[PDB]
Amino acid sequence: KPKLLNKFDKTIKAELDAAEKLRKRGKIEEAVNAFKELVRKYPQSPRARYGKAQCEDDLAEKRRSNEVLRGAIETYQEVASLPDVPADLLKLSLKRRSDRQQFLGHMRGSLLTLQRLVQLFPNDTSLKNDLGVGYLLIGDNDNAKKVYEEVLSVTPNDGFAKVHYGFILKAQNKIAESIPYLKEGIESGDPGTDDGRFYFHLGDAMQRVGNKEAYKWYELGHKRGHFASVWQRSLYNVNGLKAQPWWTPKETGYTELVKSLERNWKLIRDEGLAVMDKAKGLFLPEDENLREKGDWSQFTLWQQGRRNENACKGAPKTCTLLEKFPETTGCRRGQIKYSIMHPGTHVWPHTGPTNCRLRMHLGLVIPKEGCKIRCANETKTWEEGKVLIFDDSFEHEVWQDASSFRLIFIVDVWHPELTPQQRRSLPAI
Amino acid sequence: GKCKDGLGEYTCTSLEGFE
Ligand SMILES: O=C(O)CCC(=O)C(=O)O
Ligand SMILES: [Fe+3]
Ligand SMILES: [K+]
Ligand code: NA
Repeated sequence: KPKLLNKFDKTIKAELDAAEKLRKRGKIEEAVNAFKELVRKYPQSPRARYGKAQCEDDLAEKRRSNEVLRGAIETYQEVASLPDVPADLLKLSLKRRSDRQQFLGHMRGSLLTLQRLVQLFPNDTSLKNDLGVGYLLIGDNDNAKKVYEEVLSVTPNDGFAKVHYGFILKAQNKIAESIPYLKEGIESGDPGTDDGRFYFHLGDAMQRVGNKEAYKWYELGHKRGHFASVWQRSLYNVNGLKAQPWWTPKETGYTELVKSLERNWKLIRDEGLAVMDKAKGLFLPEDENLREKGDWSQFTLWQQGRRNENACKGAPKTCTLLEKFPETTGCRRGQIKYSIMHPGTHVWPHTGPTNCRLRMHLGLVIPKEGCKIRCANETKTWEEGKVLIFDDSFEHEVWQDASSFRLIFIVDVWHPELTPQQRRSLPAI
Repeated sequence: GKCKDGLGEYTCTSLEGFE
């Protein structure tokens, strides 16, 4: 269906097809030398150059080599420098470049490729949509929002643009504005709209505005396979792990860790209070838009299984104690952090990103009334020197209506059923 | 940005190529 042969390439079509047939059969090494001779004998053939780049792509896949793939990326670009390149071939080659550049983590490089595509094909709406994705991946929501606005100005009912526009609005706390975009986008059925991210935030946005129909979108996200359950809505999951809102120390197996926290809880408290009094700046405000109201800060010692050395200078005894427990210092999908919360604070119902961690809370300073945490349909209270354990991949919520501050210690551990091989291989979150 | 407590980012992992 795609036209990939310019006038000259049609005159060597049998040579080109013979080389491609070698590649489709999996004879990658013979297809590499086939297209190499084609590139040597016809250095201006776009189809021969695309064949070279495609063989390198399969060779990188076969060898799991980033460097080989990097050679493919450059060759994909060489196709676009050749003269008399068909438009279909020009798009395929450069789109695959951005795709492989993202797979390697070269977000700034994919960005340039995507910009060249929009310039070379200013009437392709999908290429503008892909440019917005490149921005969303690098962290540039401002340029991502302008892109989808330009898309919506021309094609206002493009569903892909609507869900991404809605996602950007929600992330910017424009809750009410984002609902009609996330809803119309998902309902459009356009390619790219059936994504758990859009179901997740559409139901959360509706929850924040008191829209009772929020769970209808959680239910449909479960039916479409994006959520393990209507309650447990994490999106970076290992399937099969025991789903349970609340956990007991013995259920987790980390009883040695729980005893150490509950035996030495006062030293952990004291170092926290000491930071509160003489190093307030180490406590950083929560910055994921999880608060309806109030004040909430976190002092993080371990993140992504990495220890912050300067943070541990503020709690050296606590960091010394925790280093004996790799099930938490090595949880690259969790943290170790003090969490302080003051009266007048309500944390929105939310869920964490992954089901691969369990979350421990050690009570350090707990006022006698006004503090409580709900996970799923069960609500509990903290206690000074005791450890609660819950799966934050379930929906959870917190209120702080005391008359003084409430300080706890948050300790994430790998899900107990995760094998050591999985704990080493899972990408960090 | 990183997804520490929620799912607010478009992507929560960092791409590092092949494994
Ligand atoms: O109560 C706190 O300090 C934080 C509550 C929460 O949402 C969590 O620990 O996941
Ligand atoms: Fe939480
Ligand atoms: K503070
Ligand atoms: Na030539």
